[PDB]
Amino acid sequence: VHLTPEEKSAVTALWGKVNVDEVGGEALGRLLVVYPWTQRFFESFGDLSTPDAVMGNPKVKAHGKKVLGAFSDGLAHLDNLKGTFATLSELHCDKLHVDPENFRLLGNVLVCVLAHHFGKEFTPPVQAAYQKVVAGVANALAHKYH
Amino acid sequence: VHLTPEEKSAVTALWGKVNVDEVGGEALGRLLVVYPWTQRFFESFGDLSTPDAVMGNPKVKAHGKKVLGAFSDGLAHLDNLKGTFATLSELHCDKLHVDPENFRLLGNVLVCVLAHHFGKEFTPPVQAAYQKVVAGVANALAHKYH
Amino acid sequence: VLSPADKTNVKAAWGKVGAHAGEYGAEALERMFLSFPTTKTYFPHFDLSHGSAQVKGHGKKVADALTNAVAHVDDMPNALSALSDLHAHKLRVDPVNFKLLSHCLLVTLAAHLPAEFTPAVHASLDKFLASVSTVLTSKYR
Amino acid sequence: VLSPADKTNVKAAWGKVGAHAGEYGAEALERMFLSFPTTKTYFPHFDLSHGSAQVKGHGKKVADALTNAVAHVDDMPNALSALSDLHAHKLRVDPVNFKLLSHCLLVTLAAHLPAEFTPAVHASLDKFLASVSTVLTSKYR
Ligand code: HEM
Ligand code: HEM
Ligand code: HEM
Ligand code: HEM
Ligand SMILES: *[C@@H](CC(=O)c1ccc(OCCCC(=O)O)c(Cl)c1Cl)c1ncc[nH]1
Ligand SMILES: *[C@H](CC(=O)c1ccc(OCCCC(=O)O)c(Cl)c1Cl)c1ncc[nH]1
Repeated sequence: VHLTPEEKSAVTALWGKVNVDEVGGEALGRLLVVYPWTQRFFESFGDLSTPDAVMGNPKVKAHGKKVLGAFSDGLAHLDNLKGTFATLSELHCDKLHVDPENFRLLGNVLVCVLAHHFGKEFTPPVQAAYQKVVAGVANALAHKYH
Repeated sequence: VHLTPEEKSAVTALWGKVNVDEVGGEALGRLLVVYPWTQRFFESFGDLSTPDAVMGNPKVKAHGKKVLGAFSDGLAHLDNLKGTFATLSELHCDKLHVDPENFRLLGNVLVCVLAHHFGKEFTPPVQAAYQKVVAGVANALAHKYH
Repeated sequence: VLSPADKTNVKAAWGKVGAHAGEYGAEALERMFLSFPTTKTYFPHFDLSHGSAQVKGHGKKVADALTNAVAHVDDMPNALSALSDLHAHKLRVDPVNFKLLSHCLLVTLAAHLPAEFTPAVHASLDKFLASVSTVLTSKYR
Repeated sequence: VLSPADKTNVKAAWGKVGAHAGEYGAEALERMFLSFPTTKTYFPHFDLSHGSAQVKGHGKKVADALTNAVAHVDDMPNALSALSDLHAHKLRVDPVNFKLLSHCLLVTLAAHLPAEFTPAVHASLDKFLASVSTVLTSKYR
C-alpha cells in the first residue's frame, strides 16, 4: 500500500476535523457489535452483551480512544506505515495474540464511522484515501507476525 | 511478503526438478475446474465442459506453460517481485482485465499441485516457503492495477 | 442467518432510503471503483469516470435488485434467482468482490442516514448484504 | 451445494483419511501454522512444537469431526450443529481462518493421496470443506 500525494493530502485534511477520542469509541464499539466474535479479546472489559452495553461500556470507550490515538499518530508517517507500527505489530502477535484480520475489520468499521460522521463531506475520493490508509495500517500491524 | 534466506533456497531448490510446462498446464487446468468462473477469460479455448476436457485441452496447457514460465522467472527476482512484474501487471489490468483474486486462487491451486506432484517431499516448511512466494507473486501482479 | 430482527431493521432502513435508492446504488458503485480499483476489471465496456451515465444506470439496477430483495426478504433466493444465475454463469464475478460492493453500500448508507445508521442497524444491513452476496454466488460451482 | 457427484467424490476420497485422522489432522494443522502464522494466535494455550500431544489431539478431533460430516454429508447442518455453537459463541475464530485450514487440508490430501486427488475430486473436496466452514460460521451473528 502506498498513498499518492493527493491521497495523503485528503487523509491529513479530514483528520484535523476529527474528534479522535469520540470516533475511537464509536469505531471499536461498532466493531464489537457488528462482528461480535471480536469480543473474544475484551472479556476483561465486562458487559458486551448488547449494542447499548457495548457502546456505553467505559472500558470500550477508553480502549477505542487508545487505539485510534495510536492510529492518529501513525497518520504522521503515511509513507512508513510498516516501520511506524512495527513494535505494535510484534506486541499484538506475541503478547495479545490478536488475529490481524481484526485490524481489517476495524478499518472497514472506521470508514463507516467516518462516513456516518461526515456525511456528504466523506466523498468517494476521500473514502478511497482512507480505504488505502486502513489497509496499510492493517498490513503494517500484521507484518511482524511469526 | 519477504521470505527468509533459507525459504528462498528451499523454493529455488524444489523447483529445480519441476517440469514448468507440465505443472503449468496442471495448475491452470485445476483452476478452471475447481473455480469454474475463472473460465470467463478462456471462451476461445474450446471444450472446457468437463474436468477431462479442461485438463487435456491443448490451449489450457499452452497458457499454463506461459503463466508458470513467468512464475518460474520470478523466482530469480525474489528480492523485488513488484518491480519485476510491473509491465506484466499493467498488461493484465489494462488489456486482459484479470481480477487479481485470480492470481491468488491460481497460487493456492499451484501449491496443491506441487503437493500432489512431490508428495512426501512437499513438507510443511517447504509449503510455507511456497505459500509466501505465490502470495508475493500475486501481490506483485496486482500492484499496477488502477 | 439474517434474523427476523435483522429483516425488520433492513425494511425500515431501506424504507427511509426510499426514492434515493437508485442514487445510492450509483454512488456505492462509484465508491467501489475508486476504493477498490480491481473491481473495475469487470466493467471494461463502461466509462467509469465520475458522473458516468453507465455507472448511474447500473446503480439503479443494483438498487432495483436490493429493493426487490427487501420486499421479498423471506425468500430472497427466489427473488434473486435470475441474478444468481447471471453472475454465476455469465458475469462470473469473483466472489470476493461482493464484499467490496457490500462495504461500499454500507458506507453510502452511513453517509446518508445520520439518525438511522445506528450500531444495530449497521449490523443488520451488513448481514443483509452478506446474505444477498451469498445468494448471488450460490450457483457458482 | 454438494451435488450427488461431490458427495460420491468426497466419500470415496475420505476413506483413507478417516482411517488415520490424527496423522492427517495434525499435519494439516502444522501446515497451517507454518504457512499462515497468524492462525497461531488462536492457540497460545498450546505447545505448538512439532509433534506435540496438543496438536496431535486437536488434529484428530478436527479430522474426526470431518469424517463424521462425510458420513452424514446429507445433513451437515445437524452433524455440525454442536460444533457450530462452540465456534460461534466461545472459540470465536474469525471466518477467514476456515479457508486457510481448508486449503491446508487439501494440500495434506494432495500430498498423501495422489491417486484420489484428481481435478474433479479436488473440486468436490474444496466445496465440501467450504460447506463445513459455512455451517461452522453460520451462527456467529
Ligand atoms: C488501528 C488498529 C489498532 C491499533 C493502532 C491498536 C493499538 C493498540 C495500542 C496502542 C494498545 C495499547 C493499549 C494499552 O495497553 O494501554 C493496544 C492494546 C490492545 N489491542 Fe490493539 N490496536 C489496533 C486494533 C486492535 C483490534 C482490532 C483488536 C482486536 C479486535 C485489538 C486488540 C487489542 C487488545 C486485546 C489490547 C489490550 C487491551 C487491554 O489490555 O486493555 N487491537 N492496541
Ligand atoms: C502467477 C500468475 C500469473 C502469471 C505469472 C501470468 C503470466 C502471464 C504471461 C507471461 C502472459 C503472456 C504475456 C505476453 O503476451 O507476453 C499472460 C497472459 C495472459 N494471462 Fe496471465 N499470468 C498469471 C495468472 C493468470 C490467471 C490466473 C489468469 C486468469 C484466469 C490469467 C489470464 C491471462 C490471459 C487471458 C492472458 C492472455 C493469453 C492470450 O492472449 O493467449 N493469467 N499471463
Ligand atoms: C449487492 C450485489 C450485487 C447486486 C445486487 C448486483 C445486481 C446486478 C444487476 C441487477 C445487474 C443487471 C442484470 C441485468 O441486466 O439483467 C447486474 C449486472 C452486472 N453486475 Fe452485478 N450485482 C452485485 C454485485 C456485483 C459485483 C460485486 C460486481 C463486480 C465488481 C458485479 C458486476 C456486474 C456486471 C459486470 C454486470 C453487467 C453490467 C452491464 O453490462 O450492464 N455485480 N448486477
Ligand atoms: C474444518 C474446520 C474446522 C473443524 C472441523 C473444527 C473442529 C473442531 C473440533 C472438533 C474441536 C474440538 C471441540 C471439543 O473439544 O469438543 C475444535 C476446537 C477448536 N477449534 Fe475448531 N475446527 C475447524 C476450524 C478451526 C479453525 C480455522 C481454527 C482456527 C485457526 C479453529 C480453532 C479451534 C480452537 C482454538 C479450538 C479449541 C482447541 C482446544 O483448546 O482444545 N478451528 N474445532
Ligand atoms: C455447497 C457448495 C457451493 O455451492 C459453493 C462453494 C464455494 C464457493 O466459493 C465462494 C465463497 C463465497 C464467500 O466466502 O464469500 C461458492 Cl460461491 C459456492 Cl456456491 C454449499 N452448501 C452450503 C454451503 N455451500
Ligand atoms: C446468515 C447471516 C449471518 O448471520 C452472517 C453474515 C455474515 C458473516 O460474515 C463473515 C465474513 C467472512 C470473512 O470476512 O472471512 C457471518 Cl460469519 C454470519 Cl454468521 C446468512 N443468511 C443467508 C446467508 N448467510
